[PDB]
Amino acid sequence: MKAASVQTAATSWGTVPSIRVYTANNGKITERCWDGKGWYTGAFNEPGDNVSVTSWLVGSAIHIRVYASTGTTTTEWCWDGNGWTKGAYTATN
Amino acid sequence: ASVQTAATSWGTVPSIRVYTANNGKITERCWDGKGWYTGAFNEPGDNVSVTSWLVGSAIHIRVYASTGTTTTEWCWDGNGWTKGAYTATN
Amino acid sequence: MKAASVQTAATSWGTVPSIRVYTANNGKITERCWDGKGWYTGAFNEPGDNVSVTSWLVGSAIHIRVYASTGTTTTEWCWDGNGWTKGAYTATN
Ligand SMILES: O=S(=O)(O)c1cc2c(O)c(c1)Cc1cc(S(=O)(=O)O)cc(c1O)Cc1cc(S(=O)(=O)O)cc(c1O)Cc1cc(S(=O)(=O)O)cc(c1O)C2
Ligand SMILES: O=S(=O)(O)c1cc2c(O)c(c1)Cc1cc(S(=O)(=O)O)cc(c1O)Cc1cc(S(=O)(=O)O)cc(c1O)Cc1cc(S(=O)(=O)O)cc(c1O)C2
Ligand SMILES: OC[C@@]1(O)OC[C@@H](O)[C@@H](O)[C@@H]1O
Ligand SMILES: OC[C@@]1(O)OC[C@@H](O)[C@@H](O)[C@@H]1O
Ligand SMILES: OC[C@@]1(O)OC[C@@H](O)[C@@H](O)[C@@H]1O
Ligand SMILES: OC[C@@]1(O)OC[C@@H](O)[C@@H](O)[C@@H]1O
Ligand SMILES: OC[C@@]1(O)OC[C@@H](O)[C@@H](O)[C@@H]1O
Ligand SMILES: OC[C@@]1(O)OC[C@@H](O)[C@@H](O)[C@@H]1O
Repeated sequence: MKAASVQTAATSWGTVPSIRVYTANNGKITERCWDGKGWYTGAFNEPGDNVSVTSWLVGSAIHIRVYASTGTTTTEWCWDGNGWTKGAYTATN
Repeated sequence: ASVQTAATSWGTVPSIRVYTANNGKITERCWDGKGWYTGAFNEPGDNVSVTSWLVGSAIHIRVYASTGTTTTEWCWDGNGWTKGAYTATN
Repeated sequence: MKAASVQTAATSWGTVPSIRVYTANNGKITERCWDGKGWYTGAFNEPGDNVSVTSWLVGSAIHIRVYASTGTTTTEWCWDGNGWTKGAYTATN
């Protein structure tokens, strides 16, 4: 397809800080990461036309949730330290 | 091309709120650590963003619902959703 | 064509609180601000069809990152206490 304009979502944590920026582009969401020393590409790569994100700390451990939507189906993807796993989020859109 | 979403979270449980704009209406799904359920937020909007903050242990949520060039702010402050003072000149 | 629905992004900090709302409208992003005493127009004004935002505190100092996208080009804008400056962010494409 052709990407008219991409759509991003962003989250951050700590004081360095760490930042994650998710970009929905041509039905694919990819991730860019900053941990204080340059931007690099993250492991998140899942389908989606629209993305939102939230994150929180448990102690010094980061937890990230990415809500990826295509059509009326939103899939939650979870980062809890050991790879991206599909979460329990469901909606009836 | 799809529904549009916005998400916020608070605490360490955590609580999460996910807002979805679909065909002109924004609805809300909630996580408080024990399963997803539908929340009380239901207002018009084609586009949505959200932010939230804690005062002590109390949560305050602001949802920015946009239709055309008009953005309406909706406020949760512990007892129902009320319209906020936000305006813009778009 | 009639102007399509605007797209917004929001961040907040502290307990007053301070809130910043960014609106992408007809290719331009503007900013509205709240710090407890009425909404007002902020200094941020840059091109973009899409906007996302994140912010974090270092002590009392707020740091804001706005991701403004036009086409497939995302520009990061940085607030670190004294004016907006362009950040190092580049995307995968
Ligand atoms: O159905 S698709 O999404 O695959 C599609 C592919 C192409 C298309 O040309 C179009 C759709 C139609 C079309 C849409 C738009 S938009 O909806 O406003 O984005 C714009 C154009 C257009 O032909 C005009 C146009 C603009 C530009 S740009 O100003 O540089 O972004 C480039 C092109 C355009 O045709 C060339 C072009 C690039 C691309 S690329 O995949 O982005 O390289 C695909 C297609 C192209 O015609 C080939
Ligand atoms: O096609 S739409 O469903 O978006 C539509 C909604 C409304 C409409 O009145 C029209 C279309 C017709 C219309 C078309 C055009 S044109 O296509 O650009 O020539 C222009 C107008 C118009 O009413 C005039 C107009 C423009 C604008 S602005 O471009 O955003 O400044 C706003 C309005 C206009 O009447 C007010 C308005 C707002 C809204 S909103 O969605 O609540 O913001 C809906 C409708 C409105 O008429 C109600
Ligand atoms: O250190 C990089 C990384 O592991 O950080 C956590 C998540 O953002 C992952 O997708 C990403 O690859
Ligand atoms: O650990 C994963 C999980 O339980 O985290 C909290 C929520 O995001 C849930 O939807 C998700 O499945
Ligand atoms: O526990 C559910 C609830 O009361 O939480 C706070 C707000 O998100 C409300 O819309 C929602 O119904
Ligand atoms: O208590 C509601 C309110 O004052 O909260 C702070 C801002 O969100 C204002 O727009 C809003 O009217
Ligand atoms: O007090 C307003 C202001 O300085 O707050 C920080 C940034 O949001 C600036 O763009 C904005 O003008
Ligand atoms: O001080 C600016 C900067 O270094 O802050 C951290 C990241 O946002 C970088 O992209 C950015 O250039």
